[PDB]
Amino acid sequence: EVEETLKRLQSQKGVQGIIVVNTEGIPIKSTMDNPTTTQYASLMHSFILKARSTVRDIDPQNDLTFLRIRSKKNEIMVAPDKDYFLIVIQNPT
Amino acid sequence: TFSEILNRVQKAVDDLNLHSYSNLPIWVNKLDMEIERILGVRLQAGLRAWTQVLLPKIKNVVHELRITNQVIYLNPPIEECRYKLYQEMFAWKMVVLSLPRIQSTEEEKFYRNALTRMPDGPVALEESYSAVMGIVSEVEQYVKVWLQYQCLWDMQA
Amino acid sequence: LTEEEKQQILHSEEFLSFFDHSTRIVERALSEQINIKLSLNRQFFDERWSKHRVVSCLDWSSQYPELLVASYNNNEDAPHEPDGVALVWNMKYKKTTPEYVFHCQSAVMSATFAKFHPNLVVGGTYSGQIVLWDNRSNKRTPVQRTPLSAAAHTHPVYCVNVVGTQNAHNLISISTDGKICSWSLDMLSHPQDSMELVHKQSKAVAVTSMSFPVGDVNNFVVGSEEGSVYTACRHGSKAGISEMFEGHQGPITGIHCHAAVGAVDFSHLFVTSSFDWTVKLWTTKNNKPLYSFEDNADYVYDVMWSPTHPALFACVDGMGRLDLWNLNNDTEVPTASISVEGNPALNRVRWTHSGREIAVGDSEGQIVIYDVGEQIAVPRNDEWARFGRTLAEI
Amino acid sequence: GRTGNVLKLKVNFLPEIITLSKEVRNLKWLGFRVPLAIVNKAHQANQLYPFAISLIESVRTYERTCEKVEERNTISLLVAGLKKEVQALIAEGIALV
Amino acid sequence: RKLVHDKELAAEDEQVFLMKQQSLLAKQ
Repeated sequence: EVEETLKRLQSQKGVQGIIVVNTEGIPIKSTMDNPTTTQYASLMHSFILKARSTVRDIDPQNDLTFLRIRSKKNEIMVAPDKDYFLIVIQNPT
Repeated sequence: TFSEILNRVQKAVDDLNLHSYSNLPIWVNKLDMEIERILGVRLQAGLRAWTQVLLPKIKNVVHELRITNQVIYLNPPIEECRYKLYQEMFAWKMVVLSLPRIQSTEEEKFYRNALTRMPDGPVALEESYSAVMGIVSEVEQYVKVWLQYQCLWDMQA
Repeated sequence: LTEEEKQQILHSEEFLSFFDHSTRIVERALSEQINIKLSLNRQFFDERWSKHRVVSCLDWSSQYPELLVASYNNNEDAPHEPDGVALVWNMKYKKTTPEYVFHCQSAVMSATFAKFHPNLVVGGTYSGQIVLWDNRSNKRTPVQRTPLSAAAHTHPVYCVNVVGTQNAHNLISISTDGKICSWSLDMLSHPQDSMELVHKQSKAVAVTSMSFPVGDVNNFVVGSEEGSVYTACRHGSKAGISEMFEGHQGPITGIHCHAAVGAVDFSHLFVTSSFDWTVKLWTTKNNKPLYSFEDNADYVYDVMWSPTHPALFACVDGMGRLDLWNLNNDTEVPTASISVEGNPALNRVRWTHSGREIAVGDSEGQIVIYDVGEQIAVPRNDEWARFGRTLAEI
Repeated sequence: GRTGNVLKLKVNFLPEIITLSKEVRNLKWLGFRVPLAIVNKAHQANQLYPFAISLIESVRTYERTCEKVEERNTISLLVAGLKKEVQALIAEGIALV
Repeated sequence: RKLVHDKELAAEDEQVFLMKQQSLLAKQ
C-alpha cells in the first residue's frame, strides 16, 4: 500500500512533509512542492551514499540501517536498507 | 533475451501440464498464436530498423579493386557483396524467427511462420530487399565508369 | 528523470521488510530527545480500529511480555468495512498507533498468542473457524483457516489455548456447542483430536470458557452458560466430564485457575465470575463453592489470578469499575479499586505476565493498562502461609 | 448493475433457526417448559445445523471463486473441467430433499 | 492421419445451468 503508509507516517506527528522514495535519489513525488523535496532528497541520497562508504571504512560488513539528524532547526530522518530512503521534515523538539 | 523469455514461458506451461489441469492443448495453441503475433510485430520493427540502417548492428562489408595480368578485377565481385548482404539480413531475421515454439517437424520444432504473421504484409520485407537492390545497383554504377579505365590497356601504343 | 520506474516500483509491493522496519523504527522516532494502590499508566484507544467497538479478548505474549493481542466482533457502525478486527499493541515506546492489525472475515470472539512459536497468533471467531495469523509477515488476510466441517468446530468459538511445552504443544479449542478439539501449530486444517463434550444422558454442556490447572496439561475445568462448572479430563482413561459442580445460579462467563506457585500447592483453586456479581472461589476437591463474593449485583464479567500473588486477583464489573481483590489482608473489602473514566462497559481483563500491571478491555475499545502498588504487588512466604490458613478458615 | 434477472443460488436454510434452538437450549434449563413440538423442531435444527452451514459456506466460496474466474476470462477455458465436475455434483445434490 | 484434439471442455455458463436446474426443481 502507498497512501495508508504516508498517512500513518505523517499523522504520527502531523509531519510537515514525507514522500516515499524507493529509488536512488531524484524522487518525483512531492508533499509540499517539487523542488524543495526533489533536490533536497537527491542531496540526502548523495550524502547517505558517502556515509555508507564512511561506515564501510571501519569494516565493509557494517551497513547503515538508520540515520537521524536532529539539529537546531531541522529533524531529518532516513532509514536506508537497500533502496528505501526516508525523508522527514519536523521540528527539532 | 527472446529465447530466455520463451524458455521461462515453456517452463511455466510444463508446470501447468504436470499438475494435470483440464483443456491444456487449446490454451497452449491460443497463447502460441498470440506470442507469434507479437513476434511478428517485433520482427517488423527490427526489420524496418535494419532496412533504414541500410539506407541494429550491421557488419561492414568491404571489397577491393585490383589488377592482374593487366586486367581490372574485383575481390570479391559485386555479387559477393550482394550475397553477404543477403546473408546478414537472413541472420537478422533468424534472430527472431529461429525461436522455438510452445507445445504440450522442422516447422513445428521452432516457429517459422512470422512472415505470414506480418502485421503489415510482406511490404516491410519487400522494401528491405529493395534497399539491397538499391545499394548494389549504385555500387556497380560507381564501379562501371571507373572500371572503364581498363580499356586503356586493351589499346596499344 | 524517471516518471514510471519510481511509479512502478511503488506499485510493486516489495515493501514487506521496508514497512516492517519503518513501523518498528518510526514509533521509536516519536522519542523527543531534543537538546533544547492503583494508578493509570497507559491509556490506548485506537480511533481507527476501536471507534465504538467492544474488546472481544485479551492476551499477553508469554514469549514477549510486551505484546498484547486484542480482538473485536463485527462492527455495527459499518458492515461493509472489515468486521473481524484484531489488534497487536506493544509496550516498547509510547504511541497512539497500534503496532499490528489483522482482519478476519467473521467476527472474532477470542484470540491469543501461541506458546509453541513466539510469533504466530491464533484466534477463534464467531463462525467457529480457527484463524491463524503470522506477526512477522505483514499481511491482513488469515494465514490459515480450519475447515468448517461437522467434525471440526461449527458453533461460535470462545476459548482457544496452547498446552504443553515448545516440543509437546497442542492447540485446544472449544465450540459453544461443546466440541473440544486439539490441533497442531504446523497444520490448522484437520483436528488431531475432537469430541463433543457430554455430561450425562447424552446432553452436551454449553461451554463458554475454560482454564487449566497451572503447570498441568489435560484435566481441564470449563464453565457453562447453563450455570455449572465441570472438570473434564482431556484424554485420561476416559475423556469427557469427570465432575459436575453445584456451581453458581446464573451464566458463568469467566473461569480461571490459580496460577501463582510457591511453597504451597494452590493449583486446585478456581475463580468463576458468573453473571451475578458473584466471583466465586472454590477447589476441585470440594463440590461446593468455597467463598461467595457479594458487593453488588448485575454482571461482573470476569476475574483472573495475578500470577505473582497467590491470594490476589483482578475482576472487572461491566458498570465500569475494575477492583483488585487481596484475600490475605481482606476477605470482603476491596483492597484496591478504580473506575475507568466515562463509566463504560469494561469487558475483559488480563494480568500481564509476571504481574505488576493489568490490561483492561472496554465496550468502547479504549483499553487501559496500569500497575499496582508495590506493597501489594509483591508476595512473601507470610502471604502463602496466611492464605493457607484463610483456606482453613472455612 | 445488470438488466438481466440473475438466478443466484441460495441454501434452503434460515441462519436464524439455530438462534431459536439456543433459546430453547437456554430456556429448558431455566425451568420453563416449552411445547414438545418446539422441542423436537429445535433439536432437529440443532443436530442438522452443521450440514447446512457447511453447505452454505461451500456454495458461497464456489460462487466467489467462479465470479473471480469469470472476471479473468483467459482462464475459464482451462478451469472448464473443474467447473463441470462442480456443476455435476451440484446437479446430483439439488435433487435431494 | 495425425490426430487432432477433439472438442475441448465446455464452460456451460452458470446462468444456463442454474435456469435448467431451477426448471428441474420446479417440475420436481
